[PDB]
Amino acid sequence: KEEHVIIQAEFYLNPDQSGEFMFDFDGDEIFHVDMAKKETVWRLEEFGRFASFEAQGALANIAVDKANLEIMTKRSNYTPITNVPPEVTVLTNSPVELREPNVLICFIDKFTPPVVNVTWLRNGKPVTTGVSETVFLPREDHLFRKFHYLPFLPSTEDVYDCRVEHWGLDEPLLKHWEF
Amino acid sequence: GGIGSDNKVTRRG
Amino acid sequence: RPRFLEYSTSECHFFNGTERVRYLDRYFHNQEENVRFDSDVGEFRAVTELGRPDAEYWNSQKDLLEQKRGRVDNYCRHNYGVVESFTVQRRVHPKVTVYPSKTQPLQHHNLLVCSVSGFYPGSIEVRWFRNGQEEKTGVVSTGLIHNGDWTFQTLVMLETVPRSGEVYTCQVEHPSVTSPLTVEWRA
Ligand SMILES: *[C@@H]1O[C@H](CO)[C@@H](O[C@@H]2O[C@H](CO)[C@@H](O)[C@H](O)[C@H]2NC(C)=O)[C@H](O)[C@H]1NC(C)=O
Ligand SMILES: *[C@@H]1O[C@H](CO)[C@@H](O)[C@H](O)[C@H]1NC(C)=O
Repeated sequence: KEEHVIIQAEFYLNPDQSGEFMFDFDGDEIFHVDMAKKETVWRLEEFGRFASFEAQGALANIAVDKANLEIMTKRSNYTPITNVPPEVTVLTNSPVELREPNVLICFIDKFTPPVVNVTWLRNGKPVTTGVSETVFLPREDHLFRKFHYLPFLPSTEDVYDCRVEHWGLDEPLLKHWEF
Repeated sequence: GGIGSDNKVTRRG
Repeated sequence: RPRFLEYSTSECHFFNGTERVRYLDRYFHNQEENVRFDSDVGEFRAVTELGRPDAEYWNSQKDLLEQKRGRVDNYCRHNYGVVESFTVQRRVHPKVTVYPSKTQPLQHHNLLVCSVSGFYPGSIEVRWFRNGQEEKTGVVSTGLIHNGDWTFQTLVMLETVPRSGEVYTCQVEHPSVTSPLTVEWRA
C-alpha cells in the first residue's frame, strides 16, 4: 500500500575493512560514496545535475558503523556471520538480434556477506572491455543484490559465462549464456 | 539543494 | 576466517504522496536486527536481547529522541522533495516485441512471447488477446525484473495452438503511455 521507499543503506565488514554507503529508491540506486576516492557517485550521470550530497557525511556515518561493529562483535562473543550463497541469473537487456549491440546482465541475488568476485568469460577467456558493475544493493530480508554488465555483439559463434565466487559456495558458480 | 543523510547512533560499549 | 558485518538502514516509507510518512532507523549485526527507532513508536526499541543495552542507553538521551522524531519531516519529506523530479516522476516507455518461442507449423502448440523491456517505473499490465478477445488462461509470466539501471523488463507468454487467420495482440498499459501499446502477431 506504500507508494515509495527511500533507504539509506550502509555497512562495515571485518576483517575485510570494507564499507558501503548508498541510497536506494524503490530498489534502484540513486548513488553511493566511493570509499577510496571519498566522493559521491551517481548511478545515472543526469542525477548529478538534479541533486547534491555531501560525501563527508557518508564517511562520518561509516566511522560510527565501524565503531558499532567492534562493540557489537564483542557483545555477541565473536559469533561469525552465516554465509548465504547467491543465486545468479544471466539475461540480456533487450531481445537478442544477431549482430546488433546488446548487454549481458549478471544478476547476483540473496547472499551475505556482501563480498563477491565476479568474472565475465567469453569462450572460457576473461573479458573486461566495457564491463561495469553496481555496489551491493539492499533487500527487505537483509541479504544483498549486485549487478554486473557486459556490452557484447550477439553471434552464433560465442558463448558467455558469468563466474561468481562467494564464501558460501564450495566452488565457483558459472551461469551460462549463448544464443 | 542537498540530499541529506541520517545520523548513525553509536552503541553503548 | 570469520566475517563480522555491521549493517544499518534509514528508511522513509511514503503513503499517498507525502501525506503519511514512516521513518525507521535500523541497526543490524550479521543479518540480525537488534535495535530500531520507529517513527510510529517515538523511541528506540530492542528487536532482540542483543540490542537491549542500546535501546536503554539511547532512550535516556532526550536530544537524540527529539532529533529522531523530526526525521520524518527534515529527512524523509525533505529528501522526497529534492529527488521527486527524477525518481517518483521518472517515466520511460516500454519497448514491446512479440515473437513465437519456436518456429513451428500451424495447428501445433507454441508459446507466443511478449517481450516488454526498458521501461520505468515497474508497475505495468500486460494482457493477451486472440481475435480481439482477452485470453485469461494460458498466460505465463517471468514477473517484473530489475535491470539495476533504472529500467525494468518482463516476459509474458501465451499458450496457443495457432491456426491460420488468427490475430494475437499483446497489449501494454504503463504510466508512461496515454494509449495502451499493442503489438500484433499474425498466424
Ligand atoms: C576473491 O579472490 C581472492 C583471490 O582469489 C580471494 O582471496 C584470497 O583467498 C586465499 C584463499 O582462498 C587466501 O589465501 C589469500 O590470502 C586471499 N587474498 C586476498 C588478497 O584476500 C577471496 O577469497 C575471493 N573472495 C571470494 C568471496 O571468494
Ligand atoms: C490522501 O491525501 C489527501 C490529501 O492530499 C486526502 O484528502 C485523502 O483523504 C487521502 N486519501 C487516502 C486514501 O488516504
